Amino acid sequence: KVLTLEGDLVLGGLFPVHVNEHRGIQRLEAMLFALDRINRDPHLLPGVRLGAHILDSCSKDTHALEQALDFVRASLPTAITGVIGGSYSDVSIQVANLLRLFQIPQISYASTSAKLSDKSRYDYFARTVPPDFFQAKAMAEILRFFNWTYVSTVASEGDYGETGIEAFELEARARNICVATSEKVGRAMSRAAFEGVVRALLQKPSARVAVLFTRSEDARELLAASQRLNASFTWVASDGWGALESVVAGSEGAAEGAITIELASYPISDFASYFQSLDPWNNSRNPWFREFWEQRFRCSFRQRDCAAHSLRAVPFEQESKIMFVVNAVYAMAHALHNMHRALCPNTTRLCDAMRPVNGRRLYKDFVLNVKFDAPFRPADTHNEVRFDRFGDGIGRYNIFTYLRAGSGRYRYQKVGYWAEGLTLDTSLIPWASPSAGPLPASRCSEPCLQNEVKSVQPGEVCCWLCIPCQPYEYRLDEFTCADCGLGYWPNASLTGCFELPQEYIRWGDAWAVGPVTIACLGALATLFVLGVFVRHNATPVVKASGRELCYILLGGVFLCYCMTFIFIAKPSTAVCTLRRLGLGTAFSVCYSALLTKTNRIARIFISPASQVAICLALISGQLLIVVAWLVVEAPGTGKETAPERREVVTLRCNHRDASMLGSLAYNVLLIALCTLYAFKTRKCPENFNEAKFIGFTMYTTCIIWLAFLPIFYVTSSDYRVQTTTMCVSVSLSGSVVLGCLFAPKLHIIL
Amino acid sequence: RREIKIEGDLVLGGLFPINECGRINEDRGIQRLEAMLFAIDEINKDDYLLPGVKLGVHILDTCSRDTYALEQSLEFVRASLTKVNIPLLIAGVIGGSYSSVSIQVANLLRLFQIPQISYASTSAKLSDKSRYDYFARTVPPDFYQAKAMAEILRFFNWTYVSTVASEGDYGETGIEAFEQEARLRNICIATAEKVGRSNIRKSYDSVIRELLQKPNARVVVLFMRSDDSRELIAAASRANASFTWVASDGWGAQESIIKGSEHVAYGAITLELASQPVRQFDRYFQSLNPYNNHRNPWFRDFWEQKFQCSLRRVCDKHLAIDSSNYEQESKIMFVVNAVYAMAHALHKMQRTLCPNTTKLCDAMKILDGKKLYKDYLLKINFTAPFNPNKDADSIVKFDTFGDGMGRYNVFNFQNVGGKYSYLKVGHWAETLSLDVNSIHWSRNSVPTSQCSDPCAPNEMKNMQPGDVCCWICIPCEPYEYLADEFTCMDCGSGQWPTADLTGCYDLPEDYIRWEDAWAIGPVTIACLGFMCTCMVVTVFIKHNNTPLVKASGRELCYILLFGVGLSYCMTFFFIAKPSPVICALRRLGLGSSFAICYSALLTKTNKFISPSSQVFICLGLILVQIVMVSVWLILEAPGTRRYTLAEKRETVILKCNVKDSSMLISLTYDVILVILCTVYAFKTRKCPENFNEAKFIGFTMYTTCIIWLAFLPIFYVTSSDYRVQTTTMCISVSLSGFVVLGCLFAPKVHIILFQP
Ligand SMILES: CC(C)CCC[C@@H](C)[C@H]1CC[C@H]2[C@@H]3CC=C4C[C@@H](O)CC[C@]4(C)[C@H]3CC[C@]12C
Ligand SMILES: CC(C)CCC[C@@H](C)[C@H]1CC[C@H]2[C@@H]3CC=C4C[C@@H](O)CC[C@]4(C)[C@H]3CC[C@]12C
Ligand SMILES: CC(C)CCC[C@@H](C)[C@H]1CC[C@H]2[C@@H]3CC=C4C[C@@H](O)CC[C@]4(C)[C@H]3CC[C@]12C
Ligand SMILES: CC(C)CCC[C@@H](C)[C@H]1CC[C@H]2[C@@H]3CC=C4C[C@@H](O)CC[C@]4(C)[C@H]3CC[C@]12C
Ligand SMILES: CC(C)CCC[C@@H](C)[C@H]1CC[C@H]2[C@@H]3CC=C4C[C@@H](O)CC[C@]4(C)[C@H]3CC[C@]12C
Ligand SMILES: CC(C)CCC[C@@H](C)[C@H]1CC[C@H]2[C@@H]3CC=C4C[C@@H](O)CC[C@]4(C)[C@H]3CC[C@]12C
Ligand SMILES: CC(C)CCC[C@@H](C)[C@H]1CC[C@H]2[C@@H]3CC=C4C[C@@H](O)CC[C@]4(C)[C@H]3CC[C@]12C
Ligand SMILES: N[C@@H](CCC(=O)O)C(=O)O
Ligand SMILES: N[C@@H](CCC(=O)O)C(=O)O
Repeated sequence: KVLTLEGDLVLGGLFPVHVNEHRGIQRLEAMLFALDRINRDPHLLPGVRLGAHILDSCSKDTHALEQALDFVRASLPTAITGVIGGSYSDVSIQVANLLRLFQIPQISYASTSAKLSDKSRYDYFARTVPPDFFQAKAMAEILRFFNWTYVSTVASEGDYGETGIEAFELEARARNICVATSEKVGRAMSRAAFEGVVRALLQKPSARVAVLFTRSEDARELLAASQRLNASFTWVASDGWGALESVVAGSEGAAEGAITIELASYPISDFASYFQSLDPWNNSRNPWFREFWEQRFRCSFRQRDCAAHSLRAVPFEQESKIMFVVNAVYAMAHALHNMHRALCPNTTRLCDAMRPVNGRRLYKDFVLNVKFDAPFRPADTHNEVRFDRFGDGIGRYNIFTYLRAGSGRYRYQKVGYWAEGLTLDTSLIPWASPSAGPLPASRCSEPCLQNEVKSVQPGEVCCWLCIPCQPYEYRLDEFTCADCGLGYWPNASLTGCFELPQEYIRWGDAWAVGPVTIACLGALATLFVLGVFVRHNATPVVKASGRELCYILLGGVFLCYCMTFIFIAKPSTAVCTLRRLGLGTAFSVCYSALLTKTNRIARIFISPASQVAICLALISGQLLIVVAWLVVEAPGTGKETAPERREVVTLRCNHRDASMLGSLAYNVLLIALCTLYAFKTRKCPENFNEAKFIGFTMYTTCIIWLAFLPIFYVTSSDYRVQTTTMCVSVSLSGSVVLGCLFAPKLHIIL
Repeated sequence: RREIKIEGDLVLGGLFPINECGRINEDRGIQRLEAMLFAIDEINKDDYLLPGVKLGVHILDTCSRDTYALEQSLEFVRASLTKVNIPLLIAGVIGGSYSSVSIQVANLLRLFQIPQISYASTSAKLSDKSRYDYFARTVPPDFYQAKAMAEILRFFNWTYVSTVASEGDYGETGIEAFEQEARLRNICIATAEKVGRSNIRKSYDSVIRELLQKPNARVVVLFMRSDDSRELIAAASRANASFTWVASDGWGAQESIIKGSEHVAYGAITLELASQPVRQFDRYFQSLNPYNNHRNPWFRDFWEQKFQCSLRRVCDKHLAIDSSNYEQESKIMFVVNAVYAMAHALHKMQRTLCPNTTKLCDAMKILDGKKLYKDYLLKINFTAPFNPNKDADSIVKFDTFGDGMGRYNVFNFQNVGGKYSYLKVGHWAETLSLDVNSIHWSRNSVPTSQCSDPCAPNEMKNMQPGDVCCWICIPCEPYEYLADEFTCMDCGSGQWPTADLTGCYDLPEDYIRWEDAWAIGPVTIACLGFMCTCMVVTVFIKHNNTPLVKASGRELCYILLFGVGLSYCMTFFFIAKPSPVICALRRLGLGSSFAICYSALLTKTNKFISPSSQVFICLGLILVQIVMVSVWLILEAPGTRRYTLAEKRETVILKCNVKDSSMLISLTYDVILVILCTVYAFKTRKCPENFNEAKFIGFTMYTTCIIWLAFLPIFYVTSSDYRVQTTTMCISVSLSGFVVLGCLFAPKVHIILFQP
């Protein structure tokens, strides 16, 4: 029947008394004891005394509706400020649906279902016990802190398992945890199917940890199947296998080191003394205590055979949830006290403003924002009771790592707690420091030195290959081999793509020390020797070859000699342009110098004033071709001068590389004129030492032509030592002709 | 507590808003209440629908309040407990008219498995079969109406509108649905008011004042319940509002909301569900009197309120409800269909389950909610009870979630002939079918959206002022580009805006272009200068023909001819295209030619081999100085040919763009050496053999100093503005190359003297 306690603000209860002993009677007496203690306790409602209105639920939805209709039929009995209940998920859901319309808030103590966490459907519902999906955050935290990333998730067919697994999957994204595989465990589908499903979980040897959001029987039978298969695993299990020796039973299996999340509790000492003192005579308030006494002790009050039995003999143990009921009733009491201290300040008694329930403001404002201290504390200074914005409580979970080293088997040892912070005692875990790792589940292809990296993720998100590009292909973003500098390995900068301007200019001797020194030595000697004839300027003119030929010869030797030395220079934008201008003019004037002398001999077989005019006209024509070609060619620095797989070694002018073939063509016309001039000479008697030099020059042009072919093939792609040596040979041959031209002067003067 | 307690074998409850709660509704409460009673008696007096059992009712009142509805709804679930005014078992109830009333009752009845169907609760919050599982409807939900309003606004080209709503669950629910529909049709709401049901002075005046303070929006949408529409219309008359209201099914075609304040609701568009009036119900209501209607406790108040008298003191008690002062409510067919829903569903459930007898079998003592509703109500198909049509509209069918179908009408307040009455204007089956016959407020449909008007691409400055979703157009972009809606970016200084205005393309610069206007002027002198070179060549052609020994110009005259020969050629380069090769040669050509010619004259004025070497050395010294500065200037030739004269992008032009002042500075020391050697001559007092030539040199150099001292200021004042001002610079350079030919004519006339 209805339990009524005299008071002012009567409170409601919905415990499942029907007679159930360890779930119905215990919590009813718990809230009665808490209310009795707080009625006489100061600092909370000194004047007004709370009441009680306890109605059984019978663990049925229809019975729950019928009983809870009494809580809304009043003030639609004294106006009830709130009801306490929610032992079963369906009963709590139904009562929350009924009570939301009448603006009567409730606080729950055992409704851990995740379906009630939405405020869109249950706006005026709150609970003290944490819901079943807060364990997911602790799961990811402990998995990440222990370097475990490859997980084999195991679910359940029930709503609890599905909600837990979906919460874990959603929250693991921020924890960088990927699900290797997801499976389902039905309500005992088949004994033989469990072997198949555990094989489906263990198909991957890389993964070693497995989340176990399953009930007690499912976890026990899965562990039995694993022991039958004789597999080794570490299971970060859930409250279903929470510090229970019945689940493991006698099958040890691979349960060693299995992390278990278990709900905490307070060893209330004051309630034990009160509960041990109940008798069916003094405690006449309870209408179901007589039935409980009759059922528990197997006697009838009518036969007068119940006085001998008493609760003083049987030991008393709380069902890990008496703390939650006391917390809920004291949260309601503190909310009422906050009402009194904020709505009736003038009078210490119940003012006229508190006559209405005011449930809408009460629950929204001063129920979700309560921070009362822990009651009946065992001096563990935990407290931290605070309903969140989602109308749900928070609590701590005692981690119970399985161990068997001390008692042989079935020894649950506490390691740490999860209360707004992860705390694991590694020194207590059996996997101590002297071990080959704490059974590392690890990840897939995760450990890489960052020197080689591909990061393509062929399979799972955690899996990513780290294979380097063969030329290292200027890797910048560590994902795709970029092309910032080129297709080969750059200087790589600070681990990224780069473009090294490194190149060889051949300045410090290298393999062309000979030609570098030969060209400079020959140029100085030729210039000094040429000035000997100019000192007199009267002796040579009487033997023909006047100043017109002497000036051309002096200019020609100077231009070609200096053209060899200018080759050793930095190939800037100016150097490439003058590279064509180097041999485009020096080779032109020297060829035209001998052509004019040869033409004069042929024409005599004169015009001394116009003798130089024809020589420069041919030189200007060669310059006209040079200027018309360089504008089209537009010489510039060429970055690409190395093979595909080698680094940047040379920065030779790319435009001049194509112009090199045209440079020979430009010199071909000068060579053709020289050959034509030599033929016009025909007989060369008396003082004709230049004819022998002309024949040597013809061989020199042939030698240059012979050396021109490797320039296109190999002599340009090499270190340019051969290319620089060719300039010295051309200059030396021109100086050899000069040595065979001013050979009379070498001997006549001496 | 006043209620109807008609008993029977099976009881069907009901919830109607009789009280609007001292007052009594005349058209929404009483009219719908009598429809249910009219349908109930027809079911009893029927042979082809549920025979042998009579149906009772348990109709209550709601006072248009959701909280009061819950208290009355608790009477329905009283008989479903059986644990301890005898209660009667109820198979199902009829939902309240208001959406807020239906939501509260549906949530309560869902737990006890009592089916409920409404007749006017058009709300989009319901029809979600996860919370209000036991709730079907005959009317379409509140999301087709949002589309209908959006289509109507788009049809009349109405963009800037204002919306209001009630604090009840019917108000804000449909506003959100209307938001996407407005956004899809490129229209926006000015403001979204949320006015409550508290009073008029506190909130209603403020809502009207906010709309009145901005007369820009002349058309607004009224998505509010009928309860709140009465006081707002009255409040509009006090504030003298002149808006064109667009109402939902709340206002509908009611003729009682606008009573005494009809002068403000002129031309108001109202949306009402289509429903063919039933002729049978007309006879029942028109022959209804308090002397034969003792079944309705609220009828006495309705009679005392509609016909003003007391049962004006005592009335004649002979007048009856006639067509002169009575109109059919639009949502009456829905109420009749709602009653017949259970009547047909229970017939399909009673006879089929117990074919043995057509009575209450033993299996029907305890009713079921899951099987009765889900299977039978969701598939019941039956033709309209009292209607002369047999089309798809006559038959009533529940959808997957339980609904009707979109048949919204478009009414209009269309006063004509001195009588105030609504008149149909269109239909919204699935397409717009409005006909242009509505009599608007003043003389035509009111125009709106004056905050934003269609502008032109010329401005492209669609900036947003402090208000929202109405941009005003202002001209911007003085030959810029607009690549965004509200920004006018400045393009490149050397480019011109494109026709599409999305970019700023490079305009084609104008060079000298050879044959042209006065810019081609120096070309004529350049052509004349070429003739001077030919004349100089002619002088050279006559020079080699036995040159005079006393002239002593074996090679100095040739150098002078060479100097002046390229001087005319240098003019061609300056008037040619600004090529990188030409730009480099322009500075080198002018400096070398001027220095060489000046050096030759100075050397001649001041054996013969040494002066030739000295002339080449000094010219070479200037030449190597030119290339010394060239490497710091010509190195920008790849970067040359760049646009210049960037004065607000006023037709920018391309030129060398490098060594602008450097070229002027280069010519400074080129002529400084020339003038220094000119004054060093001291008239060259020497033998008369070359004194006449020296006098010619002393005259040409003196004129050269004067023109050079005058040409340089001309270069400075003509800087920039190419092809208009650089033409003068080009003309001066061509003139500079022309005058030195005249200076070279002094040796020519001396050679002419030798000729004859
Ligand atoms: C094509 C052009 C640009 C080449 C450079 C200029 C040439 C044509 C000029 C520069 C200096 C000139 C020389 C200067 C002096 C003399 C001495 C005289 O007794 C005969 C002519 C002669 C030998 C000239 C010939 C032409 C010459 C070589
Ligand atoms: C005749 C004396 C006085 C002067 C010598 C003539 C000089 C100035 C002339 C002769 C031929 C000319 C070239 C003919 C063709 C071209 C190609 C054109 O795309 C750029 C200019 C360029 C490269 C000309 C530059 C000037 C040039 C080299
Ligand atoms: C022998 C005497 C008369 C001197 C002749 C000089 C002639 C050949 C030179 C002097 C100036 C020269 C021009 C200077 C600039 C340009 C612009 C270029 O884009 C094409 C070539 C062109 C059009 C040149 C053609 C050749 C040219 C006309
Ligand atoms: C001939 C055409 C193609 C270009 C003419 C450009 C003029 C302005 C320049 C360019 C290169 C110059 C020559 C470069 C070098 C020398 C050698 C020096 O000891 C006397 C002057 C002399 C001979 C210059 C005369 C002027 C010159 C010819
Ligand atoms: C392309 C260029 C470099 C060719 C050479 C141009 C210059 C340097 C040449 C052309 C004509 C030459 C002159 C020709 C004749 C003589 C007379 C002699 O008794 C002394 C040298 C002297 C005075 C020469 C000096 C150098 C000279 C001026
Ligand atoms: C033919 C020889 C004997 C006499 C004439 C030499 C002339 C053509 C040479 C001598 C020095 C040279 C210059 C040296 C350096 C540069 C800077 C570079 O960024 C562009 C080319 C430029 C501006 C060269 C142009 C050609 C140049 C002026
Ligand atoms: C000595 C005379 C007769 C002929 C040579 C004249 C010289 C001064 C001229 C002729 C062609 C000219 C080149 C033509 C084109 C370019 C490319 C440009 O990006 C930089 C300047 C540069 C490299 C010019 C430098 C000066 C240049 C080398
Ligand atoms: N937590 C379970 C039951 C709680 C309990 O048995 O204590 C539920 O969802 O209702
Ligand atoms: N159908 C409107 C009201 C109907 C009426 O007032 O009769 C609503 O959504 O509640």
